[PDB]
Amino acid sequence: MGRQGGKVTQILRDSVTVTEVFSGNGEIIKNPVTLQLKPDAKQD
Amino acid sequence: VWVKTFSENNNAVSIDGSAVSHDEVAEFMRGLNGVVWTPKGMGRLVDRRRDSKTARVEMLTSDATIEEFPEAQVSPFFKNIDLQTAKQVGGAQVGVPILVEFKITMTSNY
Amino acid sequence: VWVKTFSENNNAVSIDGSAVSHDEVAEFMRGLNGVVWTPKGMGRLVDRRRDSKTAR
Amino acid sequence: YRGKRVSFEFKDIDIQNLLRVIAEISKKNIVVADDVSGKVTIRLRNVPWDQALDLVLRTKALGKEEFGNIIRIAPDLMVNLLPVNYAVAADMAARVKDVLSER
Amino acid sequence: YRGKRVSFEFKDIDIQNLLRVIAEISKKNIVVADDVSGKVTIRLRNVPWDQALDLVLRTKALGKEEFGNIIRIAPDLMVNLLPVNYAVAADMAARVKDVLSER
Amino acid sequence: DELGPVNANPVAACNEPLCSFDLDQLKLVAVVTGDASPVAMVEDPAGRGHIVRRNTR
Amino acid sequence: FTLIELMIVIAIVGILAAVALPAYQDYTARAQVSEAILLAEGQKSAVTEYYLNHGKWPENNTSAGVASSPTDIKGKYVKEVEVKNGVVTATMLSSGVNNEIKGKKLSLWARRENGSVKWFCGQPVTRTDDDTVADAKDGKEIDTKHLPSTCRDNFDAK
Repeated sequence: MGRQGGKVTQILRDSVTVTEVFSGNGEIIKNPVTLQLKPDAKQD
Repeated sequence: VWVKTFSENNNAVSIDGSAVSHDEVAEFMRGLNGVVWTPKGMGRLVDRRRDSKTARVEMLTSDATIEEFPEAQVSPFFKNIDLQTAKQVGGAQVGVPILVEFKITMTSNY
Repeated sequence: VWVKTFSENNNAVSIDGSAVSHDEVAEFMRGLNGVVWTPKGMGRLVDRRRDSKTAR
Repeated sequence: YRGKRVSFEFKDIDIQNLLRVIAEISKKNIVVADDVSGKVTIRLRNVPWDQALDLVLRTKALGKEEFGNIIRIAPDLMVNLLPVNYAVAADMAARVKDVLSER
Repeated sequence: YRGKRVSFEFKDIDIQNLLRVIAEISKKNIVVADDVSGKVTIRLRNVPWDQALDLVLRTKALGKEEFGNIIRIAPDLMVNLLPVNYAVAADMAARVKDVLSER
Repeated sequence: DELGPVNANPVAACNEPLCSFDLDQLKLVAVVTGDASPVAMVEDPAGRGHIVRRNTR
Repeated sequence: FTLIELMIVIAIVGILAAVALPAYQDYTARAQVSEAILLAEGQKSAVTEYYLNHGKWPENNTSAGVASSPTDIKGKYVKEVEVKNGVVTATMLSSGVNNEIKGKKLSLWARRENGSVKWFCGQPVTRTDDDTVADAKDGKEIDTKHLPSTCRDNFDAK
């Protein structure tokens, strides 16, 4: 999924771990993000 | 020549103007179109003109909604519905205009 | 000669053009066909032409 | 239909405001239609919100439909929790329904 | 009508998505018609899927017809399993039907 | 020539209300609290309701 | 020159049917409602007995000891009859009825007289407590004009 090609690696009931592809200071590196379920939340 | 008011709606322009005589208004009207208009629809903007509630110059007949058949044509781009009205305003001892006040409504193309 | 707009629907073509006179439009119209048309159906594309909503 | 416990105090406020407020507290992202209703008054204590919501609907307010992430809502009083230590809650239902009538 | 046990949590999702998801888990190959319904919310725990399905149908969703390999489907809440250790389940049916009414 | 085609009138404008009115004019209507953090509800001298929370203005 | 006796008399029977149309159409509806009432009654027995024997109104048909299924107490113009806490409501079918009375209903409810009860008949009502009911205000009530003189009771009739 996603522009960083976020590969599904784990699936829980509340959350989903994926491996994404970010340019860390110029290097292409793995980013191990975990997408939680949708409650109420806000950020900028 | 100069004219008075111009008010559009992205389908038709209802204009308000004046010309020098039965000639320059004829030149202007020829430059557009000439039409046999038929079933006119009455709408709240007409009455807002009778109310004075939408500012304009109430020498003018009203309206801006109808169905048009071509009589004569000069601009392929414009469908004038008709010279809605025309009245030669003389003025007074304080000053002239003498010319022919008029009103036209016209849908363009596309 | 050149013409203006051309818009089709895989059954009919509604065209928009111009010609030199009562002659080349007569040549062009003769080159096609001539018909007594009768019961016309009114459809929402006509009013989209009255609306200006379909460019022509 | 499960949440943190809350106390809802609304003194003459738009249900749209109560709704947004309820989304700003992570009780989903709530969005109304445009013109749902108007203004309401409620005052709750010790009620989880998702309930104080179901309860707000019944006051004046709307019904709720959830897309999942967002929920759409379309067109004092108080709340108190009663513990029932001894009896089952369902055995009260006959008598409690009978007070309400068409109220 | 037999399957692995599962927990279905759907927060505002297209029944077509729940369906596909349910086919991606080897619960047949499921295919809808095109426009079946819309979006639903359910949250189940400890339910075999083929049941969580029958149960999804009754929520909003559709009825199911199986070809054999493929199945066609055409146009929180929660689920909980109650063990009945002592009584037969059918003896409850009179009383349980009587709570539901037209609900 | 432009109306026969497609029409949008973009938002970039003013609309920014309570920073145009004085604080002692505003009246606390209600408060909401739950997992989405606590939020206050406040009334304008123009009778609008607003919702504001810790860190907002 | 002549033939107007055939033309007028065919056109007076035509207008006679138009005048006889609304009369047969409320006489008719008023007739289809008089049955919803008969189907509602005769179930008073079950409900009365249940109340006097237990002191509590029967919660539903099964409690009252009647076709456990509301739909099993239907008729030609009656789509059913449900007992809800001693209140017996009759619903008008959707096929075979007037036009402004289908899917519409009435209710029969009783009141403790102490040692016996008295029955009422009127527009749909809901039971609040063992001795109080209220208008099931919702819009599906059979219009007063279609109800007998014997079934004009109000929620607070005593």
